[PDB]
Amino acid sequence: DIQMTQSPSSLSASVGDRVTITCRASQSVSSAVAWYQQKPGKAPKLLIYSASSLYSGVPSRFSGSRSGTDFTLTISSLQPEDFATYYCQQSYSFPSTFGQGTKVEIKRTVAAPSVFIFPPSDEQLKSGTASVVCLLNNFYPREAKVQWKVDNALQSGNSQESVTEQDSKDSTYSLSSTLTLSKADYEKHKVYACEVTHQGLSSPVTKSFNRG
Amino acid sequence: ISEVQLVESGGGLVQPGGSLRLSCAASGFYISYSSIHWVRQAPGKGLEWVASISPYSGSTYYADSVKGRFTISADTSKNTAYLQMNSLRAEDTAVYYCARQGYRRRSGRGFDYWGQGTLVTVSSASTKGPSVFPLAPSSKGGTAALGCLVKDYFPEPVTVSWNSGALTSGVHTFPAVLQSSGLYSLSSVVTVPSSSLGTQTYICNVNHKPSNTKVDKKVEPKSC
RNA sequence: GGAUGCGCCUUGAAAAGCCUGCGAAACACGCAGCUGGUGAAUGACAGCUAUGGCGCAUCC
Ligand SMILES: CN1/C(=C/c2sc3ccccc3[n+]2CCCS(=O)(=O)O)Oc2ccccc21
Repeated sequence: DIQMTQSPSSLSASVGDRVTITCRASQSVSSAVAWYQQKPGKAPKLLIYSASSLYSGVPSRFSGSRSGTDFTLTISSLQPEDFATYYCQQSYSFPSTFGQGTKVEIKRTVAAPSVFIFPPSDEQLKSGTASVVCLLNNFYPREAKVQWKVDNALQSGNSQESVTEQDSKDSTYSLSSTLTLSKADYEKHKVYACEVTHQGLSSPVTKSFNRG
Repeated sequence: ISEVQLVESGGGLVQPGGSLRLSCAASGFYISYSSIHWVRQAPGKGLEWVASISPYSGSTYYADSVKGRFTISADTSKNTAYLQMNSLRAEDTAVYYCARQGYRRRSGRGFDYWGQGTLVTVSSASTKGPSVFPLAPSSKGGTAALGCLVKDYFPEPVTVSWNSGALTSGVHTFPAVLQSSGLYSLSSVVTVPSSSLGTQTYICNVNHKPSNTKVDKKVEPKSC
């Protein structure tokens, strides 16, 4: 089987940067190589075919090049909507094989999150569980620390986080942290707080509410 | 006119060891004169080519990880390609895409059209619909945030829209998380102007197809 | 929508094999002719006729 290996596997570049992604075939493939762009959860979109031909409708900042068994996708000047995973593919011999993908992230300036806290609904409380949600909206970089406190005691092991894909216009992230408690435990305590630490904040930001 | 389209169907939850077939219904071209490929993507992982069928001859090709268990075929009368999967294993769980290899003259051997993709989950677990709870805006950056929590469903996916699709600005629908219960949950939030909380209505439309759950939950502030 | 005009593609290489262009065309199937060039085993072709397409420009 022919193997395709891209380098790097992930990269972060600023708007306007020249980005180059490389892909190496283990055996000869004679420029039967295509490049695709894939947004998260969406079908891939063809960018380059026959190693170096720009597909109809693809912006001119994308180009492809061949040198022996090494193939290069170039983005001449990176745009915020170019955040994606890029894949090479050989179609010289069956079975066809894709590269492992290179994830391209847009590096931007630091942006501090806006923090919101959400108590459980009475509707959910009827069910015996309470979910407390903390929202971190429109921040950069991705790294952030969310700490839950219940009556000033630090929580551990009872929260989970999810983070959106990078925004296509402002390159920021949003993050949710969900604290899961039994109704019993929720009703035993008063102050529910999420404390957020992030590069864009001079000191941690705490959002809280009092049950009832 | 007939625009080129690939519409996949047949995805869902299936027990291991069984059989499941995916369909790829083509519009706008004659499927037996084109090359059709199946490509899959396990959650969080890379694209994996799975199989293909050649124009005019109908010759079929398969990846080793799949050969002998899957069969790709085409039906001219239905203009539809198929991926028959047998002896399903957990490693087969993935979003499956069908794709058309384009016209040599215009795009070489690149895949120029793709289906929307459909999730096949190979699991022994059972189907559970979600509960939808409001995330109410608070009484206190100039704007307000609100949302809905979609908790305890299986398998993926769920779709969420706001105001039947009229509200898209400021919406963030987070990736689902797998809870320790083995069920999924996710939140969808949107930021809106505080001044409009009394006037504008905000409804979160949640659809979980594998359980025929359609919910519309209004989100208003608490009286307090 | 109608006229005209321009351009382009409609292979190349031959015993075999391999490579390659076109035909919706990776395997299987199909691809007429002329002049020159090339090949002592080498894709290396140039300009065209014919037949099928495709794009651009002018004009009513
Ligand atoms: C058959 N054969 C061969 C013939 C050759 S070499 C050559 C070189 C210059 C001019 C003519 C020419 N010719 C014949 C032309 C007839 S034609 O093919 O044009 O009809 O050379 C071979 C070398 C190895 C194995 C078989 C071989």
